[PDB]
Amino acid sequence: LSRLDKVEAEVQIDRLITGRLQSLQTYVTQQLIRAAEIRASANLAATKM
Amino acid sequence: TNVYADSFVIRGDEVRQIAPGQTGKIADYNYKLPDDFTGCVIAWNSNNL
Repeated sequence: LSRLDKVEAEVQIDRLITGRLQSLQTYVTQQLIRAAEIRASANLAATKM
Repeated sequence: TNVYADSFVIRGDEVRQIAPGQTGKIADYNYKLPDDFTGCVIAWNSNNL
């Protein structure tokens, strides 16, 4: 935003957003998958308990 | 639905300023195309008049 006039900077920030916004879905999807493992391990405990 | 036809006279060098989202004097302090403009820019010389 500082260097460039906005009209071009719009396209730039996309590559940040598209990159970052994607990079969340990567992280989120990992957590979902990883939690689903814990969710399975939790039942194993609750079964043993 | 409803069109706005607005016209003026500028110089043969500054007309490239006359692009929405750009800078330079005519688009800085004189006449401002918006950030989202679908209007057509029609430009010609009237040097003989």
